[PDB]
Amino acid sequence: NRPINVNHYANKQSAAESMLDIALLMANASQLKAVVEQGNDFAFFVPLVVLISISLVLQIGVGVLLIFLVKYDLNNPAKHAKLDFLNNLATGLVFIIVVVNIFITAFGVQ
Amino acid sequence: NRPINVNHYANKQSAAESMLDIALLMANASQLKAVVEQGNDFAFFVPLVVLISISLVLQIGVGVLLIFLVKYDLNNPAKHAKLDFLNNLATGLVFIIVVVNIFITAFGV
Amino acid sequence: NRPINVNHYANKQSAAESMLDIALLMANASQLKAVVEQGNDFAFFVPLVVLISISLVLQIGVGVLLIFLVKYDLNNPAKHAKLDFLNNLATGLVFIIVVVNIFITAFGVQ
Amino acid sequence: RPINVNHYANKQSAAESMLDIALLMANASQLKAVVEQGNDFAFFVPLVVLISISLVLQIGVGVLLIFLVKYDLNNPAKHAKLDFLNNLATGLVFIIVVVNIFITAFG
Amino acid sequence: EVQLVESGGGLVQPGGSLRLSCAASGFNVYSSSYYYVGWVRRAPGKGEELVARISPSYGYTYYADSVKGRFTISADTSKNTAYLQMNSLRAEDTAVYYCEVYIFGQYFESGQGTLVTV
Amino acid sequence: EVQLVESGGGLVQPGGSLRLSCAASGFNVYSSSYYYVGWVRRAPGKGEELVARISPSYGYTYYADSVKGRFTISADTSKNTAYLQMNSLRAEDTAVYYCEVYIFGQYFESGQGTLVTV
Repeated sequence: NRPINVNHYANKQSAAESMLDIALLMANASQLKAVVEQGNDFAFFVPLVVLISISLVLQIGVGVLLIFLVKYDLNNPAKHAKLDFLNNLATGLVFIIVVVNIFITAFGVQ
Repeated sequence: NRPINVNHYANKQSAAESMLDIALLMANASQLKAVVEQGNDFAFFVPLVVLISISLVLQIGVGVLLIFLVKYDLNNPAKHAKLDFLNNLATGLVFIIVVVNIFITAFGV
Repeated sequence: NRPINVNHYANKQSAAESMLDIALLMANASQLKAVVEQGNDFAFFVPLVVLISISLVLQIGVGVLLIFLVKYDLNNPAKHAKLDFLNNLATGLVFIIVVVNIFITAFGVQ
Repeated sequence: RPINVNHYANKQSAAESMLDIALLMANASQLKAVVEQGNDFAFFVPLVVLISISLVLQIGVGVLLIFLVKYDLNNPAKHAKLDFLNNLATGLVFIIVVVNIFITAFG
Repeated sequence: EVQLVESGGGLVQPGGSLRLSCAASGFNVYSSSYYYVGWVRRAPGKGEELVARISPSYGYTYYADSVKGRFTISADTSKNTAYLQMNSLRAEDTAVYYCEVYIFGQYFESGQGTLVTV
Repeated sequence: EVQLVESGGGLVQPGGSLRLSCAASGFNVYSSSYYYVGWVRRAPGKGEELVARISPSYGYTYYADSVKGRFTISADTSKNTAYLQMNSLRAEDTAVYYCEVYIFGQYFESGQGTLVTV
């Protein structure tokens, strides 16, 4: 049967990943605001603010990587080394993001 | 020396989508707890609970789609018919999840 | 160097439309919440809530259209009829969204 | 029967400019509201800085979209410029989204 | 099927002039399509260089800085044929010139170019 | 059975030129297929080196820095054939060259390859 253009599939996935990254960045920005408004009186202010700030920096970085992953063409064999490195890095940063959000939850739900 | 295996590429992407989905699932469930602890004392309790619940149900559905997008091999030329359909559907549901998280963020402040 | 790939170009522009539409959805949803929280006592409550609701419905609709635009390959003459129809519709709805946001601004400035 | 792809990309850039204009209107209305609160608001300084950056980025993207309409996507000599300008607009539009996310969170 | 049929090679002296031409067949073309024809030259000890490119439906043209204002690309859409007029040739212009076509975002190039210059 | 038919090896003087060709058959191919053809070389006392790779529909190409600008790979899509043009062949280019085909995660390699002696 006639195949998918796998670059278009991979771009559409990278786009959905950028959309979920935006929705998470917007949740963690709301969390940051809700923590900073309580300030130094909160029991976990320092670690929670640090965790949320790390998570936002990582999310903005992953969004930039996803811009570059949509820029390059997965059909272009000269770009394979970049698209592969950038996608490995984006997946590793999304892993660190999910771990940090696990800790943001473990504090916030108290 | 060999090119990108686009099945491993699509799997890594679908896994990253699943991990961002899980992180948002936790963020939304933490908001849901914080809202349910305030309850009917808050003027937007009902709509904010509805929005968060819709987000959770949608993004659990997306996570199940991403599990199938990991199961089907993007190298197999016949499974493309299912893979394209489900990736379109996942993109649509992710967009609706964004829209609902926009409303959650607007109503939570 | 090689020519622009017009499917990549149209994808990137439809993505930038989706992003600006999302940023406007944030701005309109924030304005909607700020109006509904002031309630019926505001002098323009009814028309302003109506205008912002129309803007949101139209704008979610445009976002769905932009997600359908990216579905079709602008390299393929078999799909140019649908691509051009959907992009006409998206641009028309975006024009109506601008006119509504002009009236939203005109009432919000009061 | 194929489309004139320049009319297509021009009309896309028109819609993108129109959404950027509506967003610039909403951001200017919000900055007007913020400046009427003044220093009695807690997040006044960072919210004012966020909206200022958002407006500057939006004016930037609008000028890019002016050039993305003026240059013709069929003209092969402009492909280098239209490619650069379109990637740059994708960047600035991402920064605009991120800034408006924070403007929302501090709203 | 797509074929490029290329002609006009030569071996002229500096200051001479030549005319490459490149017919294409196997695809429909219209008063509006994202169609390009162009000429790329390759030479021992130098990189690939795009000499000229045109969109036949529109007549917009691109040229290299070493080529702009002395060569001239043109197209006859009635016979789907591109031409490169080369004038005031130089020893540095001694290269193998290949016809290129882009359509539908996919690429075709001439099977064997021609050497043009002595 | 998927088969790669390889030709064009030979003996040449340094600085000379050669053109390898690789016709692939036994599998369906489409545009937008995730398909590559390439060339890999092996020599005594050295590692296996990827020389060139092309996406034969889209025309994107990759080269090793050892041959980049000297070599050129091209595709002949309706004949499902690829060509590798070698120019300015160095003594260090003396190797056995194998055609590579890659289809959707399946790797195919030449039944014998062909020898280039500089």
